[PDB]
Amino acid sequence: TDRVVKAVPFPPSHRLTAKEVFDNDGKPRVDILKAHLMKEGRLEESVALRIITEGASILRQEKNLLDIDAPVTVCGDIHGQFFDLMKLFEVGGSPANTRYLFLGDYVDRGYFSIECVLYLWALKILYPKTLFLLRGNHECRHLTEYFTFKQECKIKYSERVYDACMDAFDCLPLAALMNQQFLCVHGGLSPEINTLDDIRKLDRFKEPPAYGPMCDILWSDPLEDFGNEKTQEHFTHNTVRGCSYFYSYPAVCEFLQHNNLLSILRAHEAQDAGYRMYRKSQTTGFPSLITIFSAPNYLDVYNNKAAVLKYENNVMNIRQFNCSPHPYWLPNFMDVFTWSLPFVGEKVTEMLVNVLN
Amino acid sequence: EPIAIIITDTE
Amino acid sequence: DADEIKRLGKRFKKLDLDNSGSLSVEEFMSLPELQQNPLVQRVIDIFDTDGNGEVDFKEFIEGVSQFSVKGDKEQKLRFAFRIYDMDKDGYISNGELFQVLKMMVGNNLKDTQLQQIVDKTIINADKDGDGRISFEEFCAVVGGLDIHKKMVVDV
Ligand SMILES: [Ca+2]
Ligand SMILES: [Ca+2]
Ligand SMILES: [Ca+2]
Ligand SMILES: [Ca+2]
Ligand SMILES: [Fe+3]
Ligand SMILES: [Zn+2]
Repeated sequence: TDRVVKAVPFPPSHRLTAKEVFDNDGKPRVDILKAHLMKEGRLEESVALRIITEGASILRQEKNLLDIDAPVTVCGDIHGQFFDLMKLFEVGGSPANTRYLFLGDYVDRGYFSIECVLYLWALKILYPKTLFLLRGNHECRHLTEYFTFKQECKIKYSERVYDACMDAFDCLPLAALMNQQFLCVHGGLSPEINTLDDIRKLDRFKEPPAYGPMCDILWSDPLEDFGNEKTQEHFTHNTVRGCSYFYSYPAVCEFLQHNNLLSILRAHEAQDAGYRMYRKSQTTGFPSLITIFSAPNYLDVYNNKAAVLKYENNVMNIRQFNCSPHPYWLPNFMDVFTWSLPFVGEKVTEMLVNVLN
Repeated sequence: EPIAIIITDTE
Repeated sequence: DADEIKRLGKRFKKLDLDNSGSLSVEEFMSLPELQQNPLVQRVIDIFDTDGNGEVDFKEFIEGVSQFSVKGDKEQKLRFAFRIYDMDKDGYISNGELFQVLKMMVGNNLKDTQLQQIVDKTIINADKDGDGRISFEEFCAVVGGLDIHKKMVVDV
């Protein structure tokens, strides 16, 4: 054909069918899915729907607060960076033999959010007892409508795929207790959550509210000066996020000793190194809080490393990795006609005006 | 019993 | 048009520097307001119905009459399609769409980036699976843009 840049591979136009994706035992073929999605292939829409809703029925049966054994690989934000998610699985271990816990923010910002969701939901269907997914602040209607996810679904699939995702996101658990030692959440603590029972009591099956404990678990952050406070305030309103709170070092230590925990493992803030360890608890000598962030070269500009945490009896191995190549997309998943046509219109008309004048 | 942290790159 | 042709005739003779009876690319490029317009070479090629490289008077008339106020939506969409269909066969191919976009974007995209977004636009718009874009497929994609409204000249 007359295709100019031959070296560039061409996405497949064939859309994967139900028999290609699911074998006759009901198990997704994740290898086949991985290869197709890496090529910017699509599923038939009914097949994407089946993955989304079958994942959601597994999520719906899980508790608000998950009980997760060591060893486990704990991952922070992904934000639609599907090609880095492929590398993450190499760094962290095969889901076939590694327990995983993801801490939310699978979608928005990166242009491959639906591929991340289809892949992780497929993995959840295949490994229901060893792969765990928490809710992040982006996994809701309000943010995906303002950021890119709703538009991504409209252009790649349809709004039914979007609506099914929104129902699936409502079923995501809010928190995990890992190795009976760590509380894992996307954002952090609430002035209304003093015990683990306070998490178990929540009704999670809804759009996150604008305030309250569910909001706080997904949205709160440590103080900028966490550990080095001169504000004896445990929870101060989070003016950067516009909701929820900043929590202080004494707030965290209070929660930890009250509940006999070692640390809070959370995500939600980008880190140059892919992780950050905060001030040690004096009772234990271990960081009171750790942020993990798993999106390398975030937004294609931060130039950060990503990391995951591989926790195993008596050792926290933090494993860093760098970004991988990914395909180009115009803003808002615009096609080249929509992008260029107004300019074409004005430039032809302008030519003729100058010729006729 | 203070657990150890080991940080390595993969890349 | 009777006197509209006569007025176009005036501007035509003024543009035809070497009085050949036809307008060369060089003769359009003599107007300084066109020198930085990356679509001039596409418009000339479209007006140049016989492919000889120059615009004769009949070619000039019929080209300019595509931009009248009376012209309906479909007619303007046709002209816009012709912009992309370099070989005039009725189908916008991957290579054509790349080359025409390249004229407009310049150095703002790498070749690999431009090729990737060309491929994706074609896959999304290609209802009949031939890897090319027909006029019907084109209208389905750009239908809601109202660009016909902004393709008018008082002749
Ligand atoms: Ca001449
Ligand atoms: Ca000619
Ligand atoms: Ca053609
Ligand atoms: Ca076609
Ligand atoms: Fe995030
Ligand atoms: Zn977040």
